[PDB]
Amino acid sequence: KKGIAKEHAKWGPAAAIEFEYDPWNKLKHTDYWYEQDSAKEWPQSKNCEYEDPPNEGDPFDYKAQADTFYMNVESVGSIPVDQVVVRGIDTLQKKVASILLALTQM
Amino acid sequence: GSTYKHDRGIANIRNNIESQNLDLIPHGTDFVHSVKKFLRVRIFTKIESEDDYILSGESVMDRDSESEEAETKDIRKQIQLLKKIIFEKELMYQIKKECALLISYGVSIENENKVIIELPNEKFEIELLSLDDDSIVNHEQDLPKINDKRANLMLVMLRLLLVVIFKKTLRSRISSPHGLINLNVDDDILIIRPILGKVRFANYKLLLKKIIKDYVLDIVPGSSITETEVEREQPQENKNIDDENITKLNKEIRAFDKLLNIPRRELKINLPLTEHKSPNLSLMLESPNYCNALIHIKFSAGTEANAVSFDVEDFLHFIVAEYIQQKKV
Amino acid sequence: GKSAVIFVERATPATLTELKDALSNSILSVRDPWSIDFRTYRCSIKNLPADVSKLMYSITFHHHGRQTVLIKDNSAMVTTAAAADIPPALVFNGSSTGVPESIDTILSSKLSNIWMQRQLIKGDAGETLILDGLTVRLVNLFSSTGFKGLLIELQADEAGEFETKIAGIEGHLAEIRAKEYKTSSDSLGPDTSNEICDLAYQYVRALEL
Amino acid sequence: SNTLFDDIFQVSEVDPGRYNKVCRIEAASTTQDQCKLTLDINVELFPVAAQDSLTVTIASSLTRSWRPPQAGDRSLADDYDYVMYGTAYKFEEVSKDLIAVYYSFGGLLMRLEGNYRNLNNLKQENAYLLIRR
Amino acid sequence: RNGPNEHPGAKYVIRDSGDRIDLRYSKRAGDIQLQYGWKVERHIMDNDPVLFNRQPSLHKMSMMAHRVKVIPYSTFRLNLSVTSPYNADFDGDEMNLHVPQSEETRAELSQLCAVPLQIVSPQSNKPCMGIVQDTLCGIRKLTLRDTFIELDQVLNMLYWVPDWDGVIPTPAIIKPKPLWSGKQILSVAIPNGIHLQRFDEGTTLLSPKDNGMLIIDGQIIFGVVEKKTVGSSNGGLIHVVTREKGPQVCAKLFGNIQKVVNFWLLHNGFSTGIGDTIA
Amino acid sequence: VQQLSLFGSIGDDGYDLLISTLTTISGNPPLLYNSLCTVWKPNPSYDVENVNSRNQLVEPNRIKLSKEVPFSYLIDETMMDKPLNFRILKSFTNDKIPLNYAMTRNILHNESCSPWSLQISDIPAAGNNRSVSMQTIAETIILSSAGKNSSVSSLMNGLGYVFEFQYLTIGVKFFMKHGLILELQKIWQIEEAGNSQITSGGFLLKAYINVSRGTDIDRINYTETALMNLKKELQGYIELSVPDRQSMDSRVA
Amino acid sequence: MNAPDRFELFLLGEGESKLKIDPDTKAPNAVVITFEKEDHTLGNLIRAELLNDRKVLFAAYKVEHPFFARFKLRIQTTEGYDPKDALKNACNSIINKLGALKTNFETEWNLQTL
Ligand SMILES: [Mg+2]
Repeated sequence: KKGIAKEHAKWGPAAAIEFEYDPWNKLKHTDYWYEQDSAKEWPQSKNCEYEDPPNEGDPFDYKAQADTFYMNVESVGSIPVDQVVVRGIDTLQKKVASILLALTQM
Repeated sequence: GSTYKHDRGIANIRNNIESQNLDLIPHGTDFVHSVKKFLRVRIFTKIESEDDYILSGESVMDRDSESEEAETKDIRKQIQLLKKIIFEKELMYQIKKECALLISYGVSIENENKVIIELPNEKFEIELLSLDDDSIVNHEQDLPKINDKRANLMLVMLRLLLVVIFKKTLRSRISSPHGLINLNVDDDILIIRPILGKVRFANYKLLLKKIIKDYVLDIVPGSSITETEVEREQPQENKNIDDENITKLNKEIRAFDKLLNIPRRELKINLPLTEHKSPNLSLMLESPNYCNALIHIKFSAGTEANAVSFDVEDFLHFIVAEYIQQKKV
Repeated sequence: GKSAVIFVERATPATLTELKDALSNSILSVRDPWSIDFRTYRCSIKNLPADVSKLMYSITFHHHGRQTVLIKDNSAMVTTAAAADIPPALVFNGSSTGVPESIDTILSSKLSNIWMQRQLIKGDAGETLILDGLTVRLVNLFSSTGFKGLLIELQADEAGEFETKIAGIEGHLAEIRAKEYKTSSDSLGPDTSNEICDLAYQYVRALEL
Repeated sequence: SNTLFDDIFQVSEVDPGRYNKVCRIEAASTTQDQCKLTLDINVELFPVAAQDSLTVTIASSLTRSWRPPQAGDRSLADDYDYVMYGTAYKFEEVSKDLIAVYYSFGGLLMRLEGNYRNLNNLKQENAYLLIRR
Repeated sequence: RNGPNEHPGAKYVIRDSGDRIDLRYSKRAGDIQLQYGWKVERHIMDNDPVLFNRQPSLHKMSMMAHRVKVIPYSTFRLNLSVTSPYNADFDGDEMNLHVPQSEETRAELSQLCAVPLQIVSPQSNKPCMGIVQDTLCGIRKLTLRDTFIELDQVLNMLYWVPDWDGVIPTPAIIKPKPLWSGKQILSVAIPNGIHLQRFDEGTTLLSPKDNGMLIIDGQIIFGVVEKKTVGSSNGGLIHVVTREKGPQVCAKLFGNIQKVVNFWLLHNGFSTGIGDTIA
Repeated sequence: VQQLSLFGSIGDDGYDLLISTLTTISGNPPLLYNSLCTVWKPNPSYDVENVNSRNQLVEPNRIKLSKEVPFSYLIDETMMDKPLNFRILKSFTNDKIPLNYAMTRNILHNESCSPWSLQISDIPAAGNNRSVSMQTIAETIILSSAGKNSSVSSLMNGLGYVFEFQYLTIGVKFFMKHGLILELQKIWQIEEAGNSQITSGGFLLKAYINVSRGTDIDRINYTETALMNLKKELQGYIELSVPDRQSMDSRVA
Repeated sequence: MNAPDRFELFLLGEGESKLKIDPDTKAPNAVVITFEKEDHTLGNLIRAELLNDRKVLFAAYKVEHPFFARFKLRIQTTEGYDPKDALKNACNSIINKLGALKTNFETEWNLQTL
């Protein structure tokens, strides 16, 4: 039968979804736990290469906001990888439309 | 049967003179009454050939006599006094008609007296003060007068008209569960008494007369034009075999209907027509409570059809002028 | 009085307005809202074999009076739940208490053993569009399972050439991209001493699939 | 509705004892010798080093809820670089004509020691702190 | 009509006659027409007073009156701050529930032994319930000078307080960038009129180490909130609140402090690892 | 609807008097009326459980179709003629009007059908001693019919019912205070093998009030009172009492 | 055993609207929309978009308890602006943003040869 992962995880078309942003902690969204040096102690992300290192001789960008997200969508088989992304975009779109429509009936 | 409401009844006891005293449980005892008010009436006309604004009246008088008998030891004479009592209760009905006036713009002055009166030829018809109706004390001479004869016709009508009310009340009562109690909501039921007589006389008639002068604005063509009870025929039939829900119910419904002509009295309306490749038009006068609508129609029947219908007297004059152009000429 | 019913199976809430405007020119006046309740009673009877039928449809109109038509195997019964709509004579001699309720209420609550309410479609805040010699009603139909489709009701005084009136409206449907729709004026056969019942009835033809 | 204090101080010391984003600053007025200042500042937002000359202002205004934007068209009463809002919590009589007032900007503490502003500073929830340079 | 199987339903009808009607089997369970004075034995419903107890029961606080809240899943759920009086944990503990049967009995529970009444105990003339675990841990973290919250989160943190005036407090930092402190947004849970002063070792009116406590008109001026402030302490924020505002007000404060703190910590996160034992 | 009621009876002997009396008490004349009732039972060929899709214990019951017969289909002699119902009832005693009532069930004398009062009642309210008979009634009005099989009999069969038995009742009713009705009545069994008067000997007396509420204990309690007052006022002339419940149960039986 | 049905998370109850809009008493031009059979997925999304609206003064959402799939969203706007309209616009903006996201992904995917 047709179903969604909310009812049962068997209807989950996606395996793990990788999700990261700001590989250099420019946003100060985490306070790195350390023993001597947080830079030496914590492994550098792959995505560090796709962003500019902060350069110490600069003040903290408070105005700065989170855009640019490095993701990896893994399929189980049921739906092709692309369609996990597309159908995901579409479901969320439909989900929002329902609210607009609900307001409309009200 | 049927409900005026306040202070209504009779109460009766015997004196040592072997006569019966009639108590009322108010209306205070006086063996076959003490002091009595009959309903009375009175109609004035102010003409003078439009000279000095001189008004006279004339009043249809109800006096069986001033001499009273209702003999002691005689309930048969007391039965007569009981009939008198009925008449006194009937005047209480004219108090309801007083109230039913309060819904109109024709005379009620100071809240202390109300005078029945209407504009045309300035005339006045009937009276009885918001204080009361007909209270007895006068000299007696006999002369009549044209106004007086007409005025006796009023009383019986106005009187009659609220026997109608006294009847359509009982229709509802006999007919459906709750009962009728509490009298004339919307002053729709109330208004009938004295309201529709005033309307009737005045309105439809004066307005019809005025419409006829406007139809003299169509007096121009050789023409022809006729009036019927035709609107009247089309609705509100009189004494019909049809009935209602029941045999018992049907009878009373039927009784209502023929008297119902009088109560219904909106203007009938009329029409005019031409032949020779033939055209046709028509108009209906409707009183809604002494306010007058004139709604008209017109069709010029020919090989291919053309037509218009319209439903204020200013526009009617104008419509007639436009009709002259689209008529023959 | 003649009539026809059109059901747009494949539709959304908006489909109504699309057609509403495609007719925005061809209007005269718009009167007060109407409503309709459409019930499906599955019969509870197994003793009667598959050789003869089952199922009864119950159509409640809010056409001024809370009147309800029942339909089973092309036979239609007309009831009212409105106290005012009772034949006067029934009330007088005591036949009626004057306290009616909906025939459906009775069905579901008193004869529920014989009849089970299977489906309940309602049409709320319908719109009344008035033309010359053709009154056109429109409403969105909702189930307890979501939107069901759009409904068009066609009532006309003019026994004259109702056939053209129907065809014209089906045209407007092609324009707004209304594809896979269902239509009924009955099936040449029933007779009308009370036509309204039959018209109200057709709905069933349009909503049976 | 108006200003309550204005002077330019010079920072002697900046202290982040265990605190990563905040610093207690020690300053003295360049004008009045009697005047000194202790203040906790969000140094991650507006950095401060020693010997910096800073204009420090008070003012009771520029009540009810707080509104975020529209400030583009609204008159930004800040000709200053860093602004705070806090409450006056103590009025220390530090001898002579000398007074000291304590301000808490939601935990960020401040102590101003002087004399003259008897006819200015009050025990009010309303007190802004403006800093430029 | 709902009957014995539906959730707000009933099991029996007790007639004047004395005989019990079983709604589960009575052929008249549908067409049952009630009469004044009869008794309907109905299900326990949200807000009924009930006796809750954790055995042993060496305390009057080991048996307290709670408001029912019918919920799904097979466990009795309790507010975390009420853990201590019962001496309960969730390592596999079971608890007892007793239901009063009279209007009189119910009154006894609600009017004498209800949880808010039991907050300040006569055992040691101090509060016997305080802020614990996540909420205690998160409360320190939230109330450091370092701790500043952006507008987005401030709005959620505010809305989370069920009695919030609707008033967005003026940020402690207005430009560059509006920022609120932990102290500030926690103070929204602290009711007006609440006055508290505490001096810990080295506390000055300038509290350099963010030592002790200073709450004026139910607004924190200085110091970090922890065990001494928000725990089941003699001088406690709780001791003052129960005493000054009422038991019903203080009971609300528990929920309030936790709804803010737990929400904040949900998003801040907190962990513990081997790295924390390493020196 | 809730029907609170009291019952009793008088021999034809007492009628004349009772009438004169009842007219004075009520202040309205008695009004002549009649009605036929046709009772239907579930088709005994079909068979069904006593439970719903909403697990509810639901019992099989009879349906009652009721309506007026215009007297033209009922009366034996014009000579009697007249409008008076009581003197006329002696004319009616022991035996039947035309009847053969089947005819009307399926039209006759190509056809649609009349209006009916379609009712189903429950046993009167369980009660250890009730001052009054309190009974629930489910009703709908049938307005007319449509379709292939539009005769009332076809309709009832379509719904799964079967004709059980029928009766005519003729009487006078008094319209009275606060919805109180008094019917003085006679009942006739109608079968195909001839008609007999169930009430032969006298009149069934029924004093009642139909109440819209049920769930307004107050108007219900007011209604009890009304009926009580009546029974009471006429006490020592005629006892109005509550019929045995068991005797008012239209169930399967 | 005391476990609720899994569809209860997404499938609307018997007579239960998706939205219930109630007005906030404590503040002028403020409203409270309760979203039934919804979670963070939608709440945080809407809240964040209303934050982008300049004429929106207050916006926050909360899932009052995790056993129930519903959330209360509180919207406060400047006088004259309607919060229902604010919600309507943020809803629209989201859709239009997602529409572009899909279009952009589709274009980029078609370019790949794997
Ligand atoms: Mg344990």
